[PDB]
Amino acid sequence: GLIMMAYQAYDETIATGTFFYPVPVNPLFACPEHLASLRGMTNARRVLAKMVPPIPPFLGANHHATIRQPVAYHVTHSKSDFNTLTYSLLGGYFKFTPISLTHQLRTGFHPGIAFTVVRQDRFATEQLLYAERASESYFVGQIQVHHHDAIGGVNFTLTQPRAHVDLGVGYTAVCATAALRCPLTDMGNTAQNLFFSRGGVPMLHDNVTESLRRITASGGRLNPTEPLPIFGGLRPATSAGIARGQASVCEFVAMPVSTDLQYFRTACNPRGRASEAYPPLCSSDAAMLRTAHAGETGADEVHLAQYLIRDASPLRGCLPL
Amino acid sequence: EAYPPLCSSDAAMLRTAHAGETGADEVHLAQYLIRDASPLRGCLPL
Amino acid sequence: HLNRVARAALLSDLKRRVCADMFFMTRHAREPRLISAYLSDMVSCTQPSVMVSRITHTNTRGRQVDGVLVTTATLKRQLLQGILQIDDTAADVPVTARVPADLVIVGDKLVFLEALERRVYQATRVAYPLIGNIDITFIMPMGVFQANSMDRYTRHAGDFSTVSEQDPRQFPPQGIFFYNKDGILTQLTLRDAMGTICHSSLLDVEATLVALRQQHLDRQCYFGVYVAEGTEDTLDVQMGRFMETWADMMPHHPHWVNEHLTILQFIAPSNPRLRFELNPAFDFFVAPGDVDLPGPQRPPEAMPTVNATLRIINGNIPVPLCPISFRDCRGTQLGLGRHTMTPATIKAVKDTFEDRAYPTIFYMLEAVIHGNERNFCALLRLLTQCIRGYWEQSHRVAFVNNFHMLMYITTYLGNGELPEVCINIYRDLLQHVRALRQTITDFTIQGEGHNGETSEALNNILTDDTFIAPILWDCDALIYRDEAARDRLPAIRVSGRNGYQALHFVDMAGHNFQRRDNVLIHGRPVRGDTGQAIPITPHHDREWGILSKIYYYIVIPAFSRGSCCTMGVRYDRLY
Amino acid sequence: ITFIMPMGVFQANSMDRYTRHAGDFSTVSEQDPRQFPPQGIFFYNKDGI
Amino acid sequence: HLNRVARAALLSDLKRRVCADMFFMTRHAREPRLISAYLSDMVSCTQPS
Repeated sequence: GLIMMAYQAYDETIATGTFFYPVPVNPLFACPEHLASLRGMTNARRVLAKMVPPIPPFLGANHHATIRQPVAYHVTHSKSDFNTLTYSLLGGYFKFTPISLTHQLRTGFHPGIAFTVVRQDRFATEQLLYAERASESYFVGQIQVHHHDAIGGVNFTLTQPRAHVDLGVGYTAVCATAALRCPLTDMGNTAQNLFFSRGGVPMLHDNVTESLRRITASGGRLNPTEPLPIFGGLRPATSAGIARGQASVCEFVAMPVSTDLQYFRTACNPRGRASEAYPPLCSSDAAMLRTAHAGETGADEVHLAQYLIRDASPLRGCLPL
Repeated sequence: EAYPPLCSSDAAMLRTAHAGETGADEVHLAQYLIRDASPLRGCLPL
Repeated sequence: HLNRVARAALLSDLKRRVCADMFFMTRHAREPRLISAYLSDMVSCTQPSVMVSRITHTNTRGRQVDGVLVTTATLKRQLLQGILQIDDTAADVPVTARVPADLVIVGDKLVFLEALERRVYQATRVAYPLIGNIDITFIMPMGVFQANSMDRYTRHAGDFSTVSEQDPRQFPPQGIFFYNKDGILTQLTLRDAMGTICHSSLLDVEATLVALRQQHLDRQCYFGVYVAEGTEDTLDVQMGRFMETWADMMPHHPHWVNEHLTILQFIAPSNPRLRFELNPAFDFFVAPGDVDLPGPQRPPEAMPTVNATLRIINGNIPVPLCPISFRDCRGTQLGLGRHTMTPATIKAVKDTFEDRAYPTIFYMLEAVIHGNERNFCALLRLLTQCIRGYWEQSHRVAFVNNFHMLMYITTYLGNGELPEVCINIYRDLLQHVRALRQTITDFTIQGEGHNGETSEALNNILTDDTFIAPILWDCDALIYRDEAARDRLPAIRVSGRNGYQALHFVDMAGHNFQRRDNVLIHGRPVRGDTGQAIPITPHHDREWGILSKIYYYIVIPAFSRGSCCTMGVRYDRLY
Repeated sequence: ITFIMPMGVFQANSMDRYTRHAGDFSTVSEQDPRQFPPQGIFFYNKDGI
Repeated sequence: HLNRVARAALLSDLKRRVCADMFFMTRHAREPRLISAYLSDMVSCTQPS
């Protein structure tokens, strides 16, 4: 096959399509104007191919091909530069297999997938209660004894019965969660592994699975044990004392990189639609987080693409830095 | 007389309109921040 | 009976009230007015009970108290130091008496304030209640991107500036920062993600297809989800009946076309494709029921089902979900110190692709030579004269369309035969192709080969021999394709019959323009004997396929911007 | 109570197209997307969103 | 008998408490509430006899 870069139609020295006939199979090389080189060209084919690219079915469907519609739309509708466009096309051209995504993450490359992490935390609670004055009528019975023989001597069992009645018209007593004191659970970073779980379908090559579990073992604090004890709960590998308390998991949920950031700045839903997990104070740059101590009462909200989210957790005026 | 509330014609000036560096921006190029002239001045926390 | 809308107002009021004061005692500890406000609101929110008494608990003066408040001694001292005031120390208590016990008037009611921990729950093995704890969960976004150019706004211009020519700030974020309970800096990085996304559970798609097949699926067009076979022809009448088949077989606009929708219109509730997006590795499409891939050229009618395929390119996700600005920022992140084009060669290349008066003599020469080294080895002078004459008449470079043409120019016609400007252009282009290959190489980690596949093939697509070039002049790429994989189940279809024969060195007597069998012209070897019993050898190395695929999928489509076309020749009239 | 709430007026005078500091809302584009007349207005809900 | 991990939590608690108030009389001299808070915590932390 051959490729010609530009289509000409008013070149009457050479007959149209006497050497070439257009046989375009690529979303990238879609040629709506070159189709007049093929015989039997009408207005219907042109007005129908100006919106839908002509691809033969016997040379690969668009859904079944590697190169698809979005990369063609990206390359045909980007106006920034040529170097940046070529490097963007190169960064698009990567596999999305677990081996591949592991390669780009441990390299440092950023794939086009956004995430959140969810973190279950526990805290000590002090409770505040006011009840009422005339809330309970509290009857007492009479004390009764019970002598029972024992190993060396006798056992006296003392029994007194009693009854309580809440003589309130409605809700008399109210308790409320009041204070935090020492947090028993850690606000650090431990990733939640899925390699503990079994029940899903395995993939075909067991050595690839073992290599993936080996890679997941590196770069974490809790990991599956190396002998892999069957018929058990698969408890995590032990260590000495976690430096300030019991760590909490971080489970990942994937989103597109195009996501409303102002949605997460309030109390939002982990699913993405209410039908509430409180986000803490956070930033995606080291500069804005250290800036976020209110320096010049400094509320650096967003600089270019890294972002800062102000604290929406109930722990607003607590936990000094 | 209808009392105008706190309002901005850019997302930047509204989200910095909590007096960040006690930041009272009025206009940057063409979009504007109008300070609150309603009676509900010290109320309705953000 | 405030009906539904005020019940939703009540919903939001409970939401903001639970978010408002859950740990108020340690929250507004430096503001004693709010603590008294919440506590007085708490005391004067409970309805009182029946005022039945004979003798009750009064203070020393005689005023009866209204209840008891119970907490722990820490909060006792915290409210007692500066928040509430002491009314008295002793109190009057019945006997069926002056007892020392503190009491505080709050608002309009007077209350005992008890922290009964010293007398009871001290030195005993019953756990004190009111220390129940909580179970709170935190949401924490990781890698979202400010898609709009509206959102890439600063506080001041050079807030976080550097010394590099490119500020390292264009890039999408990859890590998030927060504070520990001790206030130290803590970090989440995307390297922490193998515990969720790098498992085999990403491909558990079968049950969702079974559940989704139980829905009402309607008849849509069979253009982009249907694969046919070649009909063993001269490829002209094939695009013929393809043309009058494709001219009317769409009853509406195909759904995988409208990439022009923005973020909000795509995620709008009116979108019928919004419910068809489940997995980031999968595209879900309506498929013919019980029709094998590939099916015959005439599509059989069947009840339409749903089928899913793998998203090999991460850019196969729709551009409402992966914006063009994000991809351009990512390419800027890749191209910081890599090789770029000088303005002279880039203006020459854009001028020679946006030229519409391009002669077809170059096309004739590329067709007849057809990427054979033996053909180029005998046409040094003609190519030199043609390239020079086309160059110093409009300052446009030629023969850059074909990849089997320009490295030949550098290797043979590179000693100084051509003008020095053209050779630097070709050297810059090959340097950029090699820099792209080096960029692929540096972003993958070698030394781990699984199932016989190199890590270059495992990570990237342009370095995998399974994926091939759009146009093949030689059969070496097919040999590398069906030899390198050996676990990928191969199936090659060349216009009907399956497989190739790769018979080369065709001459005058048996040119056979109307040949319908699977003889394919691999090309005459130069440093070897053609023969007949000699097995077919590759013309070039494994890196030839890599460089060719990199060229055809980077240099041509990005510079042409989706304007160039691929087509077949008519040798029966060309020769 | 009723409120007045302006939507799309423009800083017509060239003297009115002044900033607080020169680049306060700056971008990576050669043309700053701040020259344009406004098309939308922002305010706060009763819960502050 | 809080085992090892809560002993390390207690470890870090002692770390931050020794770093927290070693010279609190001259540290929070302009804040009378913290002085009363530390003194009231100290006086009600020992058991009597």
